[PDB]
Parts: sequence; structure tokens; C-alpha cells
Amino acid sequence: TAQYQVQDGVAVITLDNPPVNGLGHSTRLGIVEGMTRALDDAAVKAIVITGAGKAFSGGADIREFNTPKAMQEPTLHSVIRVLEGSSKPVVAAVHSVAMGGGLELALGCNYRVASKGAQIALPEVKLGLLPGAGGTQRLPRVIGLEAAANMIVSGTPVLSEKFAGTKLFDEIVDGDVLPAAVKFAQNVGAATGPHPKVRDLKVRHENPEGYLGFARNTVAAMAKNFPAPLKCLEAVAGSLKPFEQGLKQEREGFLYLVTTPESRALRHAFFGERAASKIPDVPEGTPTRKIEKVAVIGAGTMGGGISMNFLNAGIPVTILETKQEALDRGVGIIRKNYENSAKKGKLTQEKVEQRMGLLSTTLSYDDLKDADLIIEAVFEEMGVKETVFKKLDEVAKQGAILASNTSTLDVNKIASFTKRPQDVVGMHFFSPANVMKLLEVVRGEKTGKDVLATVMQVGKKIKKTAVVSGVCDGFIGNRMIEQYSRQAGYLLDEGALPEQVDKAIEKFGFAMGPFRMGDLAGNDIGWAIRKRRAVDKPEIQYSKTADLLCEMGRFGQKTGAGWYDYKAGDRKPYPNQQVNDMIVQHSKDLGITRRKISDEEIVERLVFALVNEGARILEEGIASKASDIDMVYLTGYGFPLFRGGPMLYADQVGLYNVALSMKRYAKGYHGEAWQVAPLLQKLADEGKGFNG
Repeated sequence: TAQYQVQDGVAVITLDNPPVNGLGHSTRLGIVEGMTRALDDAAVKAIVITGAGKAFSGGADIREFNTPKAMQEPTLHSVIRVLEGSSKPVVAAVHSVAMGGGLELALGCNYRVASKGAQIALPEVKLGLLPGAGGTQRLPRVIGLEAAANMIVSGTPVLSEKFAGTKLFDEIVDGDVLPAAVKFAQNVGAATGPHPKVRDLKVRHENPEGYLGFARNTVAAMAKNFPAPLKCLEAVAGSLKPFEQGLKQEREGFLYLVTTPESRALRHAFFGERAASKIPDVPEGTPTRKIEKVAVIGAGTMGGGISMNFLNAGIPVTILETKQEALDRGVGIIRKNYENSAKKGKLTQEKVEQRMGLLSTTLSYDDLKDADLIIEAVFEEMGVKETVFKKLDEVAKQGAILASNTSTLDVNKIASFTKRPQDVVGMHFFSPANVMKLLEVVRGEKTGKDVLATVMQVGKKIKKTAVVSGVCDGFIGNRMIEQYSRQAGYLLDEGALPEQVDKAIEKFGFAMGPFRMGDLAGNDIGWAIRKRRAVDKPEIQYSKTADLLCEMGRFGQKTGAGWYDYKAGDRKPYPNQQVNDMIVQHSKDLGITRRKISDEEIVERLVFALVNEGARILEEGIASKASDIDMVYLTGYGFPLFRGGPMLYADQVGLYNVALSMKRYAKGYHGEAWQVAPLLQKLADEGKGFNG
């Protein structure tokens, strides 16, 4: 809505749609109604538009993004046309926040008055779009070509006081904006002749091609698979043209960006982050437990990184270890990590000191006695878990949540080591745990709903993207990545080499291909897993290539030698001859005559192995929705943000096509791998996507 009130010959229209006065249909309609009332009232000499509560306006209402209501007249474009046509002067009274369509609205007024401390931005580029209601044409008219380009391409906010000396604001005041804007409006309300419009100003620049030529290169370099930045710059370039020509060019660039798979991807990830908190049978408002202090078992790499997430949020942690010397080691690693970021200018040494001030360390389980949340981060061996969780069950206060960081193991069985399996949950962090955003929350059969809701809340407090998985081997992320690695392996058997595979998938947009990732994790880990599996019920095939690699002792970066060789101080992974010889020989030993594998086949085999397993995950109810799997891949495995996640990418390719490619691969080497997931084949045949 918009409220309307006259006072002293000034109609004041107040945007009122908390939390940020989003420009939804009812708000846009309120602005127009208010304008109509103000223009009819002969006592009204001028008009002030402002916002209620904590914003002028943050722009588009996200709750409407995706309704018919987002496009229902009056649109922001038609709102602005009304403001521009007003015979009475319109003064925007800007405080706190004016972003996107909000800023576009203020720019459509005759005058603008701002208080200091207001966040000013056009962040459309962040969802893969551009400011599509005149911002690219009006902003350079008030702050200059280069400054508008910078704001619009970066999407970054700027405090209102920094616009002093430009034409964005006619007056900047220290305190309350409304009384100064009403007074301003009284003064222009008495003047006679017509009032200014930003569209009448002209962008002035001594050498626009000079500037833009340089800017084009630097933008193209930074933008790396995102089309919006350059299109934003080309829109702002249009502001040199007559207004209506510039505006048409802005609109065209908007409509172009709206079609891009990248804008779809950025939106999918925005909305997917928000939806990850939704659990079908744990409704919003399920009450949670207070988590004030935390404990972590293990001071090694994982325990340490986990701890830091809590310290960074202001939540104290006690780390338990066995030997005092482990503590000293672990704590020094944490302080090293923090001092490294302070060296790189990413926090102060005072902030380092306060975070280390919240860290305690013990050797006794008995000092874990009033922690509200205890996270176990020890050796991945069920018998070690049993020892830890039995101690925790004696020691921990009633109501404490007992969490395992396990990436593999059966959380239902961990829980059965205690008398209170309802308080046992998986909290699977990803390495390095202070950097990776993903938190895979594993819901045990017995895990309470309160406990689940609590871990979700804690996740958001320590700035993780928390996604809920049911219990199965590998949960969501690792279960899928096994199928991806399996295909990688098979490619080597058939004719690929490691660098070739990693480059192809890295070009597709993964941060790190599977062979480099195997080397970083340690190839020995997967080796032991496979050896125990071959003894078990599974008679799955894997390429023996990885086994043969470990039989050479080439564990990866930790031994300087994995699929590739590594030199200290040197980020390049170097191909190794002995490795490549073993691969070529291995194909000989299978009687496989090697073939040339395209980069395209590499990407399809890798990505589509993810997709197929994700669809089985969905069918089982292990993940509650496809976007959850996308967020896992975006936040845990370096899947390209510009493509949205594996499931969204399958949708973008067309599930009909994906199923065809699978059916083709089923005719080849280990075709057992390429039976189409039932859910995927059903969506394909109905013409549907995983995500709608």
C-alpha cells in the first residue's frame, strides 16, 4: 500500500509494505491513487513520496516475482510516467534504503531529498538482469557516465552522503528526512514555472569511447560466463543518446537478459537458498532449542574449521581432544587461518583476538557438560563413533543436541549408541568448513522435529546453506558424486586422460575437476572404501585405474604425487607419464582399443551421472525437492553458479534430450550405469522439468 496525508499544502504519500516497501501491485496502485488525489486537491501545492519503517523502497517485491501481479498495471514504468506528468512538484524523501526499482522511482520525481546513511543501489545485475525502469538512463544523468556504470555493473550499494556534489540529491540532511523534504516541497510548491525532470539532463563526457573501450575489456574479464554485466554497461552507454532512444535500448537489453539461462540460474539459486529451509513435515514456527554454547570433539582440520563458524558468529566453543599436544596443534592452525585472513585484509587483528577469545579447550569430556550442541568430528570409523557418543551420552546435559560430522556413516546406528536417539542428528560440514557454505543436515529416523528445526536455525546463524538429507549411504552430495567419479574412471578406461577430463569439466564451469579433487581429498580414502565394498554385497564395477593409482602409492597432494604431480609453492597440477602409461596399459589389459573422447561427451557423462542419481534421490524422498540438490552442488561441489545446479541444467537441456543421451550411453561401456531414473523418464515423457 501507500498511505496518503495532506499537511500544510503538501501531499505525503508513504510506501508501506514491510519489510522493505517492495513495489508490489498494491503499492504501485497506492502511489497512483495518491497522485490522483493530490492533483485534484487545490490546497495541495506539492507532493512528497517517502517510505515507512526501514526503507524508502528496496525495489521489486520478491513475494510477487512469479505472479500475474508482478506485471499488472500500473507497472513501475506507468508509475513513473504519472510522476513525470505531474503539474505539481514531486519530491522523493529518501532514507535508509533505495535500491533497484526503489531508486528508479526516486529518479522519476522532480526532486530528491535524502538523509545520510541511506543505502543506494541498482543490484539487478546480481540476478542476471539490468535496471529495466529507467535507472540505466536516469542515473548517469545525475552522477556521470562512469560512476553510474560502476554502480550498475557492480550492483554494489553506496551511502547517500557520498553523492554530495552530484545531482542525485537536491539536498542531503543529517537527521530526519521527512521534515526537510516537506519544507523543500513547500518552497518549490510556491514557484511557478515547470519543474525539472531527470530525462531533460544530458550525459556529458569528454571521451565516451575511450572510457567505454577500456570498461568493456575490464567488465568482460571479470564477468566470466555471466552476460549481464556487459549488457548493463551497454545499457548505461545508451544514456548518451536521446532519452527515449536510450530507454528503448535499456528495455531491449532487459528483455534479452530475461531469456538467458544465466538469469534463470541466478534466480534459481536465490530462491533455492530460501527454500532449503522448508521441510514438508516440520512447519515454520516449530519451536527450537536455545543454542548458546557449543562443543566440538576433534581439533584437527575439520573440527577446527567447524569451530570457526561458531566463533565468527559470537557463539563460544569448547574443543575437546585426547592429547594436549593435538589441542596445541589444532588451536595454532585456527589462529594461523585467522591471521592469514587478517594478512589478506579480510579482518582486523582485534577481531581475530575476540574470536580466539571465544574458544576454550579441554581434555575432559566432563567440561562438555553445559554445551547446548556438541558436534563430533573424529575418525570416520563406527567403533570410534561408538566410543565418542557413549561418552557424550553420560556427560551431556539433558536437551543437548549431539551431532556427527560423518560424511558416509549411518546416523541411525550412531544414534542407537545413545539413550536419546531423538537428540542425535548429522551436521555434515564440507572441507574447509569455515569457507564452504554447505551444511548437509542428516535427519535420523528418530531425530526430533524440534532438534531438526534447531539445527536449521543454527545453520543460518553461522551463515551456512543448510540442506536436509534422509539417511542413505552418501546422503545427497557424496552419493551423487560417486556416480560422477565412476564415469570419470570409465572415461579413462575408454580413451581419456586425467587433465583432459578435468579441463573439459572445468570449462563447463566446475571449480575443480574430479582428478584434481581426488588428489586434493587423498585418493587413498576412496581406495579403502572401495576395498570394503567389494567384500560386501556390492559387486559394482569401478575402473581399477584408481586402485592402480593407489597401488603406486600416489595418494595426491599430501604425497606430492596423485593423478598429477605437485611442486611446493606451485598451484599447477602437472600431468605425470607413469600415470598416463598405467591408464593406456589398463585399456590394453581390458582389450579396449582407445578412442578419441570429445569434451562434450565428457561433460554429458559426468553431469548426467549426477542428474540420474539426483532423480533416484528425489524418488526415494532422500531430498525433499530438486532445488535442494542444486544448492548442495552449488555450495558443496563447485558446480557452476551460471548454470544453477545439475537438475536445473538437465531442465535447461530438456529432459527429453537427457533421457535420449542416457539411452545412447546404455549401449556402450558399462551401460548398466545408464538405466534412466524412473522419475526422470516420467518427467521427460510428460514434457516437465525437475524444477517446473
